[PDB]
Amino acid sequence: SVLQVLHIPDERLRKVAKPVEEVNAEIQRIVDDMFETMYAEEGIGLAATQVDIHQRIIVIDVSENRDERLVLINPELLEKSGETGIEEGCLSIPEQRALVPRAEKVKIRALDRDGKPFELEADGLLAICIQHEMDHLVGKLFMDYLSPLKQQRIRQKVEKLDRL
Ligand SMILES: CCCCC[C@H](CC(=O)NO)C(=O)N[C@H](C(=O)N1CCC[C@H]1CO)C(C)C
Ligand SMILES: [Zn+2]
Repeated sequence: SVLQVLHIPDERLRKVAKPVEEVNAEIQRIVDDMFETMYAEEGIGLAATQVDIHQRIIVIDVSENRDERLVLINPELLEKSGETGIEEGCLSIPEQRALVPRAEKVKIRALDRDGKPFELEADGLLAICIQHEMDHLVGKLFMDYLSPLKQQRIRQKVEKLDRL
């Protein structure tokens, strides 16, 4: 099913997620709804928190053809290096984009859809995406990186939409 993405200033987006106990059939069902919502909203990644599900689950799919799924359950950052930044938009901040400073390279460890642990070295867009989803699980949004004035402008611009 398609799940409802929370938008600022919904306080639930600021909720820190607890680890997934064991990857079971219910966890795997949450992974599907998440992917389904991700593809529906034309997003390249998604974290459970945006859907009001407070567990450490993240789905990412960067393929043009939508057939290269990446599941990150209980992800942990092992190492990071460099700086970079692209204009990022967030489904929770409806239709806004901004350049956000991010580490250029990251090495993580996580459990896949079957609960099997795996390590991953990411660079480029994958590295930035992982960082942005992981931020979600800890109640953090890309605009938190911005100045008070920009955060203010983002908040006021979002506040003109959501209706329509
Ligand atoms: C790379 C930054 C985070 C990617 C994940 C988000 C979706 C999201 O809210 N995840 O929490 C997304 O699809 N963002 C898109 C996005 O920012 N993209 C699409 C690919 C390129 C990059 C824009 O510069 C927009 C268009 C919806
Ligand atoms: Zn987001």
